[PDB]
Amino acid sequence: MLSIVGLQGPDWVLIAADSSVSSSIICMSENYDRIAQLDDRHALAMSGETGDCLQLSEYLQGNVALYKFRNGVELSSDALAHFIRHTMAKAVRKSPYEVNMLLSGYDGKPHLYFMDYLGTLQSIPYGAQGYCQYFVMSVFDKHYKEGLTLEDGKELMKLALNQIKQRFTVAPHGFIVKLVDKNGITKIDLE
Amino acid sequence: SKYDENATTFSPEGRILQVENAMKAVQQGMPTVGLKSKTHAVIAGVMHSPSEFSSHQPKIFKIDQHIGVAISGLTADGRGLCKFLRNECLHHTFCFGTEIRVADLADTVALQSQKKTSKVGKRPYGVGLLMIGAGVDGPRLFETCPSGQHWEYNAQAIGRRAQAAKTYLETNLNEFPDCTRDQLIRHALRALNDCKSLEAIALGVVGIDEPFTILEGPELQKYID
Amino acid sequence: GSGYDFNPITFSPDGRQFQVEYATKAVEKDSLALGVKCKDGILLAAEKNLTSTLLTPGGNPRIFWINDSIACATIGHRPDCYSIVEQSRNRAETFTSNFGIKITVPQLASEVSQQFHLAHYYQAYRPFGCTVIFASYKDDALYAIEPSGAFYGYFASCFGKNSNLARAELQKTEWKNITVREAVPEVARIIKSLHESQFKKWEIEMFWLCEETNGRPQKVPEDVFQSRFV
Amino acid sequence: TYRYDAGTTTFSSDGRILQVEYAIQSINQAGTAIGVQFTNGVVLAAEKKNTGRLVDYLFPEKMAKIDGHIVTAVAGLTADANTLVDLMRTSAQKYLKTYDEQMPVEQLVRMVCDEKHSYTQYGGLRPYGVSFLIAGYDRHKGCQLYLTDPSGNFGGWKATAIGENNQTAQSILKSQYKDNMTATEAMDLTVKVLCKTLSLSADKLEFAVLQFREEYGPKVRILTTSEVDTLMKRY
Amino acid sequence: SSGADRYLTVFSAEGRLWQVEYSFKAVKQAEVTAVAVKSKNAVCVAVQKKVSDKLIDPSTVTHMYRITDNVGACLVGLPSDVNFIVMLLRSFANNFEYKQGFSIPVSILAQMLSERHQLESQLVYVRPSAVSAILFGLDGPSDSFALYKIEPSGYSNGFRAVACGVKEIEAMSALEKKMEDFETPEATAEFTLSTLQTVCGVDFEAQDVEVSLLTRDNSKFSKLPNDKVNEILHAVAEK
Amino acid sequence: DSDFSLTTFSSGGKLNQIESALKAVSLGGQCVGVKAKNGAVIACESKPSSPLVEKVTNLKVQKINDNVGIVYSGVNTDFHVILKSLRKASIKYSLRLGVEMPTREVVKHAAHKMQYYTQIGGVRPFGVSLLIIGWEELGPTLWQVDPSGTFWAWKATALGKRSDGSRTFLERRYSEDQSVDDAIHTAISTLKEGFDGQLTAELIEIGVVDETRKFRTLSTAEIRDFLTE
Amino acid sequence: TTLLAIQCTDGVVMASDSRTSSGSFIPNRATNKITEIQPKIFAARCGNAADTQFLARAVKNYLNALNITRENTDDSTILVASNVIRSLIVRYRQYLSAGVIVGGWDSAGPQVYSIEVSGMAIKKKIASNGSGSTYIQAYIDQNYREDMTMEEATKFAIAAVTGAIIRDGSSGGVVNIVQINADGAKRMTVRPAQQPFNYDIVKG
Amino acid sequence: DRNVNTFSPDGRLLQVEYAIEAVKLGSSAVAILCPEGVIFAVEKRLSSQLLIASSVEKVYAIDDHVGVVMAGLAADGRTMVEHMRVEAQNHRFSFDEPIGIKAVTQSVCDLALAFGEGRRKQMSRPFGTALLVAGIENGKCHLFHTDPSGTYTECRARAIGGGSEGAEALLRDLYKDGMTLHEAEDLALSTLRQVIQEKLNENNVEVACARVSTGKFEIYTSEQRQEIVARLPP
Amino acid sequence: DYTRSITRFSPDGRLFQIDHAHAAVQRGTTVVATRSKDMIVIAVEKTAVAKLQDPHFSKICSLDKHVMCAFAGLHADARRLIQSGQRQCQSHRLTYEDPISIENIARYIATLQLKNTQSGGARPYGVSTLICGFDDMTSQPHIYETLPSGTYAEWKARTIGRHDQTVMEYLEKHYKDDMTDEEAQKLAIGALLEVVENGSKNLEVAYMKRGGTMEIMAEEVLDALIESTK
Ligand SMILES: *C(=O)[C@]1([C@@H](O)[C@@H]2C=CCCC2)NC(=O)[C@@H]2CCO[C@@]21C
Repeated sequence: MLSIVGLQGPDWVLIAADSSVSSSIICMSENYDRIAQLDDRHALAMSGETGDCLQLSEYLQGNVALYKFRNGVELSSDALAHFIRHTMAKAVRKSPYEVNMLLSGYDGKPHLYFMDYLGTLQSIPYGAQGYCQYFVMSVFDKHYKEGLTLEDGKELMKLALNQIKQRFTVAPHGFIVKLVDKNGITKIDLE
Repeated sequence: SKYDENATTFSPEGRILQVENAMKAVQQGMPTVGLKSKTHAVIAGVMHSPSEFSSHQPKIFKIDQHIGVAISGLTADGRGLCKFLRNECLHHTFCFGTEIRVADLADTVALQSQKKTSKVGKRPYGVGLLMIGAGVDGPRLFETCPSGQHWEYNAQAIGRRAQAAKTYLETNLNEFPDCTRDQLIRHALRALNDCKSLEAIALGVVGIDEPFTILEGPELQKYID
Repeated sequence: GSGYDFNPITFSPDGRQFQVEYATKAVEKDSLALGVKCKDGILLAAEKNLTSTLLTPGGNPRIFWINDSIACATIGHRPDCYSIVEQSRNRAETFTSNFGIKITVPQLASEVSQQFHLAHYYQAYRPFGCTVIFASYKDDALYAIEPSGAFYGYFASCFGKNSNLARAELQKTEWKNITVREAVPEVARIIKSLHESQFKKWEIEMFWLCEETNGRPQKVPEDVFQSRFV
Repeated sequence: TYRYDAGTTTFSSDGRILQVEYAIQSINQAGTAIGVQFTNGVVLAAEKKNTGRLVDYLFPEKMAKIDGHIVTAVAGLTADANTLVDLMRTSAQKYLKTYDEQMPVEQLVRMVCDEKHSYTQYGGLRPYGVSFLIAGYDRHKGCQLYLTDPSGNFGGWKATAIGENNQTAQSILKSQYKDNMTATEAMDLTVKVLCKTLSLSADKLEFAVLQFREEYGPKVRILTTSEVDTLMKRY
Repeated sequence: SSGADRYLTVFSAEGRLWQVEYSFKAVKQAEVTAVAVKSKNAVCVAVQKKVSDKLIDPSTVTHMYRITDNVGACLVGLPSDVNFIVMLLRSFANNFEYKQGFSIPVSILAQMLSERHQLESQLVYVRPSAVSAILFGLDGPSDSFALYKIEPSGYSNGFRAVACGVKEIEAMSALEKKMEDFETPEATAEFTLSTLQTVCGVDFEAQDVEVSLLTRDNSKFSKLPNDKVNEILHAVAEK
Repeated sequence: DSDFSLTTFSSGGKLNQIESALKAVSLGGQCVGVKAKNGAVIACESKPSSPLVEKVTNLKVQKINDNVGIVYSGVNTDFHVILKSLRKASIKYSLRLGVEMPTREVVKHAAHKMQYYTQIGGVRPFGVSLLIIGWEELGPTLWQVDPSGTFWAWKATALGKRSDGSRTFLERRYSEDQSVDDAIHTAISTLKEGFDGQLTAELIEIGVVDETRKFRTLSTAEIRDFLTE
Repeated sequence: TTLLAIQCTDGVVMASDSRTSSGSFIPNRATNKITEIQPKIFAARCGNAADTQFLARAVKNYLNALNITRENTDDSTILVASNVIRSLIVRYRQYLSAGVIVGGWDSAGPQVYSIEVSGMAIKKKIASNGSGSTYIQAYIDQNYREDMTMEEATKFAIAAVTGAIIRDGSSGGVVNIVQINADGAKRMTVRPAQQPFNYDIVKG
Repeated sequence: DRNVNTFSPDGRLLQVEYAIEAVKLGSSAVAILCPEGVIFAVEKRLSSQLLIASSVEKVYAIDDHVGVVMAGLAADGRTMVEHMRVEAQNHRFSFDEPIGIKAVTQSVCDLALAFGEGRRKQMSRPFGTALLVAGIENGKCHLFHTDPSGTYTECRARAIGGGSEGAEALLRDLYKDGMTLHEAEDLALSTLRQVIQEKLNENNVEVACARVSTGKFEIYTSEQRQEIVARLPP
Repeated sequence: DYTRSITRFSPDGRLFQIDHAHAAVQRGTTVVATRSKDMIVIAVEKTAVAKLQDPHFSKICSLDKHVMCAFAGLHADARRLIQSGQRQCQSHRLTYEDPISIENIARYIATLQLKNTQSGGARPYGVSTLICGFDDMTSQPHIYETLPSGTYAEWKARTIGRHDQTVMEYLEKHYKDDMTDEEAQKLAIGALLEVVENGSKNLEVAYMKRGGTMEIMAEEVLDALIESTK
């Protein structure tokens, strides 16, 4: 039930994730990077058990690199999104990966995909996995404008994360936000 | 020659020439001698030293508490057969809780060697085993052949120069049943001495009550006289 | 002569299975073993031409237990002989597992001839250079399987060296008219007459399955007939 | 055993798999197949192996569609060609199922060449005695034409030939092939090269024209008998 | 890989399966001839029972076997191959009865044996089973008699009259030159034994031939006891 | 271990086992196929081993499905195995797709199986060439499937004993405009040309696909009716 | 279900009811619960109908397999049938709730083996199984004699299975009799009109 | 013949003898056991100066206590030493102790002769590598010799490779049971230098000691190899 | 499955199949891998029909972001080696999260070739591979040459394929112990040019800088370096 929130802009994607890793009632770390950079172009925020998320992220990143090396071409964001969807569809039926993801990738066009452990793939302008969607979707609906600037995008993502902090009972102690744009995945701070 | 292709090929004379080649590989091993008294059984052999400063390659092996085998031929195949025999002893001491009879071990190793000679892509074990056991069956000596058969003996010699040992055993065959453990060991060492081309001779001795034990080098000095 | 003699599954242009014929040659090389059905039971006698005087007296069996009612005389390649003996024991055990009853020599012979035939029918196998005479008084059956896998019930079977003369001599006696204890001297005389002088030391490994044995296989006791000869 | 084994997955004293060299020779005994890349597509042409007054030219024999963006001409054993075309179609559709994207041409060529190579390195089976001219389009590398071998070796070619008189066709292409050609120009080039190397009946020839358009996408059309006849009569 | 066309079951340069023809000659090596005649009212199969040595129990020297109660099989060939084929036809029959729930027809059993002989003639690691099989019986669905021959090649056919063994050519010639739509089971048996006796060129006794005469009354397979065989032989010695 | 391929390329790129299977076809009994405008025909000279053979029990012309039919030339047992496989493929196609397997799909499945047996180890190629008739959208279709697994499409062809002479006869006496009756007459005349002695309706099996697009084996009465004319 | 196989001096009488029950509904009112495994070997079936029919067909397969390599097809066939019934029940004890009484005639004479749902096979002179057999246990004990002939045992088995039919809801319909002697097996059906007793025996 | 597991009419596994020949075609290696330790001196064949000598290491540390030097096919020897390393770590895992030198030697030997052909899916040919396994077990250095046949023998001194026979002949009158580790290193390097076709140098030789005092199999550095080659009489 | 032990020893002790795989390598295009303190450079000569084919089919491959790979020999056996090497690099990342050591991946490729020399029914890879790259765990650029025999050796500058002996002589002559990155480029380029009579239109040169990925030299910089070397 970890809070990962994606926000797609005209030429960027702000992908944020709960940075607090936990063991039972203990917050083991306050800066755990739950967003997985499968490629230099794609950051996969993952909500789920830390072990399942780590193993799935490593598998997907290894497969993306293997596709890049086997064939001298990098996966697209639609191709990678559907590869993740195929992986999750295989898993659910046999040996399920219990991870709900937001795949944010920039391959010349911004892309944000709502993915879940079952394998529902949907390109979204904004979304979230965990209970944070119940808190952030409305704010996006209330404040997202087409053609949103990157600064307005950071403001809107900050608003969504602040809503997670304020209204979600299990408030993440912090978030790690990453900007996925033509320059790649860069970790940022929203203040 | 032209039918010496596989262990699966019969020559027009009914002979498996690859089986005969493996049997010769056994006949090229160092002299191995086995004896059997009414109370004890003995296997002895001049261990092979490939180099001057190399030790003598072990030749006597303890399969179970009252079972041992002396290999003659490819020592690697001998070790594989020793592994198989120890597995058989461990599955007979698991299924039944008692020690297997050396006759049953001879049956199993003969079956394995025959299956090696009956299916293509397999070679006969290039090693012949002088197995001595003691138990409810009494002391028993079996010379297992690569072909997939074991011959029960009161005494036997295999490997190189084994005709002299066989002659000695034939001369003293009727003495062996009443020969004590010490006398059977002495007969073994004096059948090997006729094959001499001691620190090379290793001898495993077993008895109905005495568990199989391996004596090598100076330990056998007391049995020379 | 031609190249049709290397592959067991290969047929000669005359329809001959040369590898099977060489397995039969291996059988013919071995010292004769025979079986006779008698009033009181069936007697299996195997001639053991002891290559070395050091061989254990009464050891190196050629007659084997297959079941508490079935014995197996063996001729030919002794590795193949005991392989078929153990495969017959396994076939009897599997038959008991599948059907509960104890196997009969006719269908035991059929099941083991199945392996005999598979040896020269599918590649990657060597034909069994052994003839196995399964005897059972409780089944009144004496079925001999040949290296090809051909198995026949016999009134008096025999295979090995001098097998033709041994069968001709077995033909001279109506074995069912007599019991096993009086059959033993006759069979012993037959084998001694055919025993080759070159083999000085030898033995007659006799077994019988009779009422005196309650139908169980049993080596003919030494007191009844000392198997060992010089 | 192995007395009657041909060592299909075994090297020769020269270092070349003699079964792959014999498969290549079999291809050289097969009907000529020519591929030519033009601006936004690739034209494949081939000579039917079955060409008689009675043979009914119902469907393409040497030409096969692998996907909406990939077509293949083949020289060599048409049966092995059908088997590998089925495998290539299954692989392209597997890649479409996995990635919701049309399989890149180089990756399908690498898949068929991995199959053909595996037959030359493992299992002691007969190699696929076929050479594919795999024309196709992918976003990554535009329109491509690959020449595969029974060894499992492939190479992109602007224009190439395989089969009987493949060297003559290659020389004719080298003398005549231009870059950034049009569909009509490349098709006429293929007609000229076939006519010189190869008789010459239109129904004996097969044509397929991969063409990438920004609007429709990558479209593969294997020219029908009427289209082939109309195209050849124009020379 | 050249040279396997004569030692393995692969086609030769002339397109022949030499191993199949050699399995035919191995069938000829059985030293025994079978003749089967089918009539609207019965099917009689007589196969000479040549026991080479009288030490052998003759009841075990059989070329006629019970595949099912309704389907018999007169198998001429190598005795080992004959036993393999009896066990493989019985396995076919049992598998068919377990799946389809009814006893295997002679036609389907012949098809399955032909399929096995085709796997033998194609799989180079399997010897062509040298058994010419005469399957026969009364098919219930048609309530009519079936008589099929499956050669070692697997070439299976339905026959009004068929023959196997050493005199297969001569027996088939005599059968076709004298085949009739017999009106009695005993006329079918007489023709069967007469053709077999004539082609074998030796007088027969019940000891010297196994005869199974499946009639509409006795549809179930059974080798005729020596009484009925001798009666048929006397009927054949009448004329 | 016999997993090695016995069909291998020779020094010159000639699959000797394929040529051997083709020779087996060439000595496997003449079978003709003729594609008419409104149908297709496949006949064969099914001369039995003896007059005692029952024809129905080993019919060479067989049904693959309601719309597709097959005749062969070559090893009869190989044809029976391929026929069982093709019928099983057709019923599988019906199970998965509710319709009989298309004619070219049946041909491609037979070709795939034969190629498989020409490539996998421990086996020989099927020694039969199959003439498969059936209707596609554009009309009737006749298809030759060789042991190699290569499948021609023919308007007419013979591929059995004396098939070169019969194919020359078809080249000389075939026209597209022939009807199904004309195609049957052409097939029977081709069989007569390549058969020694008088041809009989008993000795040939004919299977036709007609306007109904359903494959039907002509009964001996119908074959005799055609022969008399 | 009422199964009652009696090994007589001159044959085997296998009596059964004909009522297949799905709860209180009778899907089949004329059930052949005694399956002809072989012409002289029959299997009276109780417990799950599907499991018992699979058992019958599998035992037909196993007995034909017994005949693959032998010619004495009528030898030990009933004992082998009981053994295979028992090995299938113990092998599939988790999935097969089947009890079978296999009775008939073979080379060994008349035989009746009761393999229980647990997979316990016992050669029985008098064997009964099924829910209805409980109601007639005392009746059998009072009216069964070892010396009964096949006709006497047939009458007694009809009476006992009729009593079980009357007192058991799971047992009903007609009394399927099978009389197996050396000559063969004769099937009979005792319809409710021809049954010796009626529901009127209840309360006198 | 024509199959790997075939016996010559002389009773020899032909592939085994040919693998022995392959070992005789490999680089020389002398193993000298002395009560202080077992010393390997190995000819590193350098086809060029560009060849990184440390990467053609014919000496492999199977474990802390046991090491191995190869002769013959370097790749088959790599497989053998990989198996030996897995066996040594498995033994430490299963019995909380260093694997015996004889034990790991026997394990790799059992692996050696497990080659086969003709059976459905194993290695297809014998290892063309002979190993000189040596290490410290129970405060004692043990030196073993494995050859492709799968037979292993404990050795006080042994030689494997091209100069194996000549090296053994030189060791005949040069090897004694009470030598110091200094003397053992000197003898190993002298025998190697004698049985190689190039002047001995620290870069073309690989020296390693299973040292009892340290109880560990270490591989000597260039400095130690120079420290030994300097002392040699030539 | 098929197990015909393609690779067997000969009486003289040679694996003739390995000799034939080496011959296949020696008929492949020349590859020259050289290293500097901080950069590795690979130069493969290319034989092609410049007017009729795309020169984008490269012998140099990237097993990982730190492992560069070139080959000489059969392009299909090399493709299989490169595919397995890329899979192994990603599997090493999966199992360890650390970039696979250049020695580790070179050992893996050599072990693939070795297994093909050891696995029955498997044809030895007719490819010699130059596995180059950088290890952060060692701070050393590495260039290993894996052979068809399955033996891998690190080199300061190694060449494979046709003309490998001439290029080896050139490398030995013109190698400096402490070359700069551009000096390594010049050595590799000149060594390849020693056997090639064509410039940038033929040669293909890639390189990997310290802590960098594989970059293919342009057709402008390559030609400039070629002219500078001359
Ligand atoms: C009897 O056992 C019974 C019947 O369905 C019966 C089953 C075996 C033979 C076929 C018909 N099994 C049942 O589940 C019910 C409940 C008790 O008796 C049944 C009627």
